[PDB]
Amino acid sequence: LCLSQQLRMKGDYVLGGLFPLGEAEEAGLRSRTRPSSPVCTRFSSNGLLWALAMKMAVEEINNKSDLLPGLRLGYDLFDTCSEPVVAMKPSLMFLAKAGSRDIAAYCNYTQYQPRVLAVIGPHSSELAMVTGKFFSFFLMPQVSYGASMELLSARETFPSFFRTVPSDRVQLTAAAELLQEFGWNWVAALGSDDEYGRQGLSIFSALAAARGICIAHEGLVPLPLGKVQDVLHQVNQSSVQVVLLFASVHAAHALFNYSISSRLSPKVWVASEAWLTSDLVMGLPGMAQMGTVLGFLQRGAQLHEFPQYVKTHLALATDPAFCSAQRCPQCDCITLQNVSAGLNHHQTFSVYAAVYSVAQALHNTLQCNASGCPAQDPVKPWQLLENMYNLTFHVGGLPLRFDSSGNVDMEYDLKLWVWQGSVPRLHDVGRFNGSLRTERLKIRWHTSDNQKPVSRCSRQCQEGQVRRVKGFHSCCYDCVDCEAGSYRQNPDDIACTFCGQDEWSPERSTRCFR
Amino acid sequence: SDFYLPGDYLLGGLFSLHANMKHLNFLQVPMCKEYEVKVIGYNLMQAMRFAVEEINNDSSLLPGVLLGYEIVDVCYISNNVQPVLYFLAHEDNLLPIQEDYSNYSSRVVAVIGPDNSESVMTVANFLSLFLLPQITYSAISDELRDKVRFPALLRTTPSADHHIEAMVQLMLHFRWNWIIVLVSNDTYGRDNGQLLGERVARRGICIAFQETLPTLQPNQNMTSEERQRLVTIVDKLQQSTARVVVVFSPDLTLYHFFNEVLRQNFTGAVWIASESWAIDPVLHNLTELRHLGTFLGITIQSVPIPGFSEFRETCNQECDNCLNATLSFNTILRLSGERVVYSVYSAVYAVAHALHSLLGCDKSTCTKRVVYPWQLLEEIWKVNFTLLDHQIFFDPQGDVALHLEIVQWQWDRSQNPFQSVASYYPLQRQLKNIQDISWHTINNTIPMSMCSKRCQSGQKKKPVGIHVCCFECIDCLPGTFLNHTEDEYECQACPNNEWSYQSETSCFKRQ
Ligand SMILES: COC(=O)[C@H](Cc1ccccc1)NC(=O)[C@H](CC(=O)O)NCCCc1ccc(OC)c(O)c1
Repeated sequence: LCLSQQLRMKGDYVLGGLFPLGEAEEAGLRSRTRPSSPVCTRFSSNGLLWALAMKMAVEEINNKSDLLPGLRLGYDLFDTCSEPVVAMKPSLMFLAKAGSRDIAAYCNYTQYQPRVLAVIGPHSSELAMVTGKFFSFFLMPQVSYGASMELLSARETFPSFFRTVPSDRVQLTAAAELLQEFGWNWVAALGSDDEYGRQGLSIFSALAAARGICIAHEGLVPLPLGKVQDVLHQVNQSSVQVVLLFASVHAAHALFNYSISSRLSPKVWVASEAWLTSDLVMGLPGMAQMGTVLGFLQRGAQLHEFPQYVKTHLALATDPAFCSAQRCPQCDCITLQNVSAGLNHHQTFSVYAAVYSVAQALHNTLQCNASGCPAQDPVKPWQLLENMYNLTFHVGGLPLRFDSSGNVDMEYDLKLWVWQGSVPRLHDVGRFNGSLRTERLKIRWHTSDNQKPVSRCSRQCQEGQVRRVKGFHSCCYDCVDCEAGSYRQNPDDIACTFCGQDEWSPERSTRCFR
Repeated sequence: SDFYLPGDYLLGGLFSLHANMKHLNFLQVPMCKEYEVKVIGYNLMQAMRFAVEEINNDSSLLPGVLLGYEIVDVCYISNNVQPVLYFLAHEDNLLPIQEDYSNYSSRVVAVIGPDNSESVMTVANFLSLFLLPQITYSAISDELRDKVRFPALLRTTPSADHHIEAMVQLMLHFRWNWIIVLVSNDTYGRDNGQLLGERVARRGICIAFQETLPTLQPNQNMTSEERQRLVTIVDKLQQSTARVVVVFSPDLTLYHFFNEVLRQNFTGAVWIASESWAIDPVLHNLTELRHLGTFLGITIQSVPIPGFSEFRETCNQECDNCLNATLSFNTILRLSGERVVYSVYSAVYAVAHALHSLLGCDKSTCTKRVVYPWQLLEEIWKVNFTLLDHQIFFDPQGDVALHLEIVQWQWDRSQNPFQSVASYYPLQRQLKNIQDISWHTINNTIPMSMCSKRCQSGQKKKPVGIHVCCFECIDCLPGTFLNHTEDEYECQACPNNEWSYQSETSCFKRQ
């Protein structure tokens, strides 16, 4: 095959592409003696799948008759091995002066010209942040797929950033609405002890405080360990039936391994998107009695032509005649099974949508008539920036819409794990599109009584009950009575107080009488 | 001008001269004079200048090699990126890309890096591609110990872990079992708060209350929400029993917090400052704090630099208001001993000696050659020598083992306004040599903060759940006794032949 040579295509305007084509070996994060970077020799399927999605999008956009008429759109892909140093060189090349080897350290950029019009950003949020600082100083429009962190939404740090996946806050607000509507006022929350779980737990704590639902404690669990037992002890001791496990898949797998190893109590688990896919966790046999698992997934139309497109283009890459027409030396070795193993990945749709969004934004910026665009002084990024901030664009059907938040609008499905055998199976139990349209009747609860497990606390008391509070920020009452005869000298105070043997008073009293 | 000096090798300097918390504008690079000037940043910049000037004068090591410097202002998170490119670019201010940079000579040989952790990491993510050595002063965050992720970075300051350890040991020495934690709404607050939470849990301390502050601009005109927020914070501070407060915040945002509590009149607290504001002249200028409680803070050792005071008296190079702003506070900063100034000084001297040994130089007699920054980075690890009575060398993590002080604020300006009450040794991980402390209490009795008073004799513990530090006490009933020697939480039942005197530790015979 010849496939690496296809990774670049000339055009009147060119889109830079970042994808994780290679992955490092165990020691691949080498302690380099000299500046030049490693090369991640191990191939990975998902990078090529996403790159193919982008190539399909660009080819369709070139074939489109009314978008960008008479304008030929190119692409320029590069590898990002999930590591900043590898990523910096291709981004530097993206921001290099047109047709040149170099990038200029000017004091003003009113006449500068980078060689690419826009960059299809990296997959992970770490690369998203690091490359976003650099790109957004240059005001380069960066559209990213799969970068979910809400931290990236700040326009006072990332002015030119966009993404075609919901930010984490949408998921967490749907979760808060779920907890509110089912009446689970008293809950425990867990984040994975990485930036993902850490930031997500911060966001969820802020939302919980804003909605009165009470956090027992802000737990964080290790990634790959000896402190998870203490966290699980805290959750057991806190007397909670609802636990929000917002964690990376490895940390959730470790936690559940220990949980089944500890015969943990059955509890309702609310799941983040990533863990819920549960390719790892769904294998353990005892999972069927670990409790109830609920979670969310966002809904978008499948990129149905992609499998046939991959088969067609890898057939073309097999034909030596077309090869007559190098940055990924791993790619040319790959047989088709490696790609077939993941020929349905849903984020190909997000990549496709990002490319279409940039193409539509350029069409609008040119003010182009569908019959043909005007002759124009070549466009530059900061001109795309001001047009993209309120743009609507179709993806097949499904008109999407950016706003100042940088996210695309989206809606979610609430899903539940139904059990047959050792296999859980996903079934829909409601919709969320900013408010929760629960289909309550379908739920199966883990308790044999099959009626909803309670987890709540009060914000009310009988007058004589002591003022006392619990929760991470005093979000619950736990007031309690006092015995008869004895009286609390102040109901706004703790100390129940006493009198002589010939004196009496009611229960929960604040007075005593001879 | 003052910000540049030609030489055979150039040090790149990054200092935060104007640092208001509030990208290109009209496709031109920002300029920071519109923000408020920071006294300490200008002081540290002048400290670097003095160090390089002395190295030029000092005939003991270099063979007449002129060590130049070039200083650009990293205005906190802003004004970033561009200085790194300006350092990396060649003599024509253009930067050609290569597959391998090992043959490329940058315009600066080393970088005296930013102070804000965010800027430090942003610059390091660039320089890691070139392995250009970066030494950052006062950037305490322990993120920077992830060396595989930041190979080129070194520090002349202990990490945040030592600061939190010093705070914990201070609290334990005085048995402050019950504390309040306040954090700013950013990474500096959040990361340090989580680190403190973990350190607290292990050692027998309890965080009674924890809250985020609003990030007010220092001359903000208060919004309704901000005003109600601050008064809510002071209400929560008033209700809880602890008078010991830990504050993780930038200096600017605490000004109006103090102004607000100075109208709530909630005096008598023990304030423990994090190093971000422990030595701030601007906050300490407020004479009102003399009546607000007792102030303690953690900071680097004062090391007396000889002659520093007498020395003190292409974008956005210049500052003007810095001089005027220094004129008045020179009153404080002459009495105040060089603290962080020593971190900057030792960074410059470390690079100087690393360069001298890289050239293998005999006394003032050796050749001059092109130096690639990766070799200088390789040699910087290996320096080991005394600078001003303190030996400076780098741990495998890149930190330098400088001592830390806990300083108590003083308002009698006839003496040093910051008084050293203790010394912390990082190699030993021990707080040591505690001095006399002037408390707010009527007889200078050590101030107190615990969730509950210790139980009387013959009582078992009764925990109230929310914290391990909080427990009531129960008198042992007849037929049981307190075996605290083996178990504190339950009165053990007496042998079947014997009885007990209610609240007592031992049994007796009865019929
Ligand atoms: C991170 O939060 C912060 O903004 C604070 C305060 C700050 C505000 C604006 C610009 C720089 C720092 N940062 C720190 O305290 C860092 C730790 C880190 O940043 O990792 N240690 C610096 C101690 C000596 C110091 C030097 C320069 C000063 O003014 C430019 C200053 O006031 C204090």
